[PDB]
Amino acid sequence: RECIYYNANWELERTNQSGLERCEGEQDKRLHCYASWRNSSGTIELVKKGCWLDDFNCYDRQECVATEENPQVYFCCCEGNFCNERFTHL
Amino acid sequence: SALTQPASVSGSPGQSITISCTGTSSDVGSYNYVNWYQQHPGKAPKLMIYGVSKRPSGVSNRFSGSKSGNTASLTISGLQAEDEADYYCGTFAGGSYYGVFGGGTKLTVLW
Amino acid sequence: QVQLVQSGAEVKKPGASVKVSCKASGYTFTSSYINWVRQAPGQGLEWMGTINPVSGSTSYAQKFQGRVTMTRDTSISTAYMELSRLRSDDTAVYYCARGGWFDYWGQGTLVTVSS
Repeated sequence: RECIYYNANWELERTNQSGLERCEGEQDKRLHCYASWRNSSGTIELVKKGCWLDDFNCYDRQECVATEENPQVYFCCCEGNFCNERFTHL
Repeated sequence: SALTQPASVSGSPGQSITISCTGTSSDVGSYNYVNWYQQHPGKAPKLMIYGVSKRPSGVSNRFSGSKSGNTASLTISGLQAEDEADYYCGTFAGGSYYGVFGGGTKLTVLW
Repeated sequence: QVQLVQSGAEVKKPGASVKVSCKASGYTFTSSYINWVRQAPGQGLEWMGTINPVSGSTSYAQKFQGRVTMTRDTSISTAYMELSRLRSDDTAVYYCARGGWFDYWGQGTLVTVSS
């Protein structure tokens, strides 16, 4: 795959900021994308986006949709390239 | 919900042995997420099969996995002396899923 | 390549606490979970919990619910496990493993909790 990449803490973690991530994997091992964001005091903060490794949760999910009820940080993962560019939850 | 697998099994070199991992339809019956780890004494586990049946790179094709009903089964073909180890089954751990392991099986390969 | 290396061996007195480290190299640390599993000498594998190094979230084994603390410092790709209010039957080897398939295991950290 390739996924959308975002790191909100890009400077301290010495990574890139925004763009694409090209996923490195293993032989026929599945690859996914993830989106992760906060909802602190009515403002939606983006946390990270990028490649997620073979995860039973993300299986055959086209839309990145978070499922946990009212978590601190929201997380979703999805299958298919760039699928993590858009994220929701419910 | 514990996974039960036999305490030990013995094999002769060249033979096939099969270790089984039984739970309820809540878990094993419901999800293709059983995995098999080999552990030689005093060393860390290594992943042999995951996703019921899938094999990582660098894992001998002699190792295969399957599942019928509420039991997943690891099968080692063409036994070798180096196949003698502890074998645990587990399930996927993370996300909606919480971890569990079997009691393990001690596979003895008598030369 | 993919490799998790753990903190050295710990000897503790009961009631105390221990915190083990897990240093992931060889892949993108935040690209999958870290899992923690311990092993009582001559015994099975016991699952403790999972940490999602991105979300920061944690799930815990009910057995350990409310005395084990799981964390990670993503800026050095290291996950931590802290077991507090130790005992005797806490004496084990402690493992971290990569991702929910546990596809790569650390080398283990022996924690001996003896008076």
